[PDB]
Amino acid sequence: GAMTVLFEGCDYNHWLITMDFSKEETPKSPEEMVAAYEETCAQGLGISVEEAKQRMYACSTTTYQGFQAIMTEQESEKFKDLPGVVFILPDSYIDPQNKEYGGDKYENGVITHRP
Amino acid sequence: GAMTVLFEGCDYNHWLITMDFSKEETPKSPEEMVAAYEETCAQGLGISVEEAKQRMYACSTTTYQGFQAIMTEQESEKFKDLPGVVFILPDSYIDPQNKEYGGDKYENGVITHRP
Amino acid sequence: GAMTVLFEGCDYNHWLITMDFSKEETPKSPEEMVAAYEETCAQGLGISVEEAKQRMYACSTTTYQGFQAIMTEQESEKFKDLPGVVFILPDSYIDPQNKEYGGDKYENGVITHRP
Amino acid sequence: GAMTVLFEGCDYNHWLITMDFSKEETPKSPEEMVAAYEETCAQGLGISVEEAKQRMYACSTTTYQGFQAIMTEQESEKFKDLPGVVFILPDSYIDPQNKEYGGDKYENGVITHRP
Repeated sequence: GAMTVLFEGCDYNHWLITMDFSKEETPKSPEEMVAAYEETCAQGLGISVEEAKQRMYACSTTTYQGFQAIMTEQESEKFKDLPGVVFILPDSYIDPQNKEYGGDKYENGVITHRP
Repeated sequence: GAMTVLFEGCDYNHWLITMDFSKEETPKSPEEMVAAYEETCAQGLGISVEEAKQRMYACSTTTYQGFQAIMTEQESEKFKDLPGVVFILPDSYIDPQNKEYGGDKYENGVITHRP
Repeated sequence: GAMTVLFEGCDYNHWLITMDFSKEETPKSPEEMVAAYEETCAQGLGISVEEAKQRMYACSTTTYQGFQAIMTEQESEKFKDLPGVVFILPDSYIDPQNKEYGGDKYENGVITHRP
Repeated sequence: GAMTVLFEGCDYNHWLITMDFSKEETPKSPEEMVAAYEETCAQGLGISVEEAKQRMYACSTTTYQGFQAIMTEQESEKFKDLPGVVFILPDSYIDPQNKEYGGDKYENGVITHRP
């Protein structure tokens, strides 16, 4: 109808994607793991690798093995079909008070390790 | 991937649909509003009125004017195009401890006023 | 842990609250219904009617009988034991692409009948 | 009021909790990581180990390093303060048609590997 209010659930725009490197014949190096995050981000979002790098803002190869990127919830669903993907999940603050996500910083294709 | 775990959020299978009867020139009676709930539920789900009456579990013509039925989110979306529909919303327990929804109980057309 | 990522579900900051006036002796005028919305909003937020008027942004006395205000989930929860409150639900757009909520527009007590 | 229906978002009772074993000079064996899952579960739920093992239904030391257990959202929030916890999130089906969670099956200390 003209007055219809259809419920619209809230959504998420920060997403964490983990990957499975445990079955590799030869274990990937940390930089090889990050290269694979970049390629998977581009494959899932369907953009250039340079474009995918500007969407990513953090990743880890230690505490966990995954990356974090700005994307819509609809975009996050595109990763369900990809090889090696484990968790697709909204990112949440490790420091809610300071509004900081966890992992190492990833900015402009450059990794900054964080303790 | 084979072990992908996609977070989609949880699903709702109980839906409240409220109706606007404020614009018709002839004000409807209680049983006339309930008859309109049944026909709206049938039209929106694409099923017979006899079947829609089995899906419905509560309604009101006093506290509110609307009805509640078991359906999926994909099904409830289709009510957005029907005349007179106001709110389409996941239903919630009036009495969470006893897992009770609000409104009058509706049992295949037999209606019991909630104390 | 210092690297714990606790899931933070998404939330809602626009809330629709409907009212039951069916039981009352003499049916309320539209202006009386709107005054009831302001008193209820003030009580649920724990503030004055003057302050609550600034939080409201829409209401209806026809299509539905309720008001809409900006508030958090924790604030919306405080309406649950107020007299005559029926539904407490997140507000959603009647026109999603244009980001417009439904009902009549409400700005500090001045209502604009939305055609 | 007696008719108030407060929008209850849907609640989660299946939770995934991952762990950080990356700091240890000598990495933990699979059996040591599983034993650490049981100890974390008991400590986070505030229950005995035997009671905690009853709540657990799946885990991994390979694809990911974590366990999944029945618990309320209020209970999972308590793991945010335990050492070595990384993710706390609601579990989701790897196969939505069969309603099966991922990871190896855990039944009270018995692990059945599932590919």
